[PDB]
Amino acid sequence: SQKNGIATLLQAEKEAHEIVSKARKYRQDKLKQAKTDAAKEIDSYKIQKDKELKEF
Amino acid sequence: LEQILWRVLRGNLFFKTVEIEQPVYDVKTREYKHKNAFIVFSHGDLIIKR
Repeated sequence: SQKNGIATLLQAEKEAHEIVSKARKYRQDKLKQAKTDAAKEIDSYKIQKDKELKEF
Repeated sequence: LEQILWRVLRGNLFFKTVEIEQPVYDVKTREYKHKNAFIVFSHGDLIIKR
């Protein structure tokens, strides 16, 4: 059972490493989301300028 | 094969030897010899290729 359990544990460690890689990919997606949030923050000033342009 | 593996791949690499019930004929050897499974698992693509 030691060798078979070791092989199963190696497969499980591979799965955990894949999960860590997926978490890194999700972190990249969150970075893209932060970029989109910064875009929304810029668009707030864009709307402010459009109001000011319409203010004139 | 196991000794060569533990020497060249000095790191830890598990093995899953399993015995074959009946011999299987070989092409060059022209004979049937008792065989065993060579299942092995390790990390690293270069290690797998080696």
